[PDB]
Amino acid sequence: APPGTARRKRKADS
Amino acid sequence: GSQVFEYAEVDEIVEKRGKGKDVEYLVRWKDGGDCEWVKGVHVAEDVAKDYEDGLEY
Repeated sequence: APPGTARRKRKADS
Repeated sequence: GSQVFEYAEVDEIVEKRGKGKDVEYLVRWKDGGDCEWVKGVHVAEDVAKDYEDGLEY
C-alpha cells in the first residue's frame, strides 16, 4: 500500500 | 514483549528508538531503490509499557 516505508502491525496508538 | 520499539521495514532499517509501535525505524524497501523512514508516532505506550515494563514489572 504505502510506497516507501512500512508498518510493523496495526500499531496501537491509543 | 520486552523491546521498546519495532521495525517497520521491508528489508532493513537504521534508526530504532520508540515504544511498541511509536518508534521511527527506516526501511530499505526490500523491493525498492531508496530507503525511507518508518512512522515513529505510533504512541503504543501500552505496547511499550506492556512490552518492556509489562514483563519486567
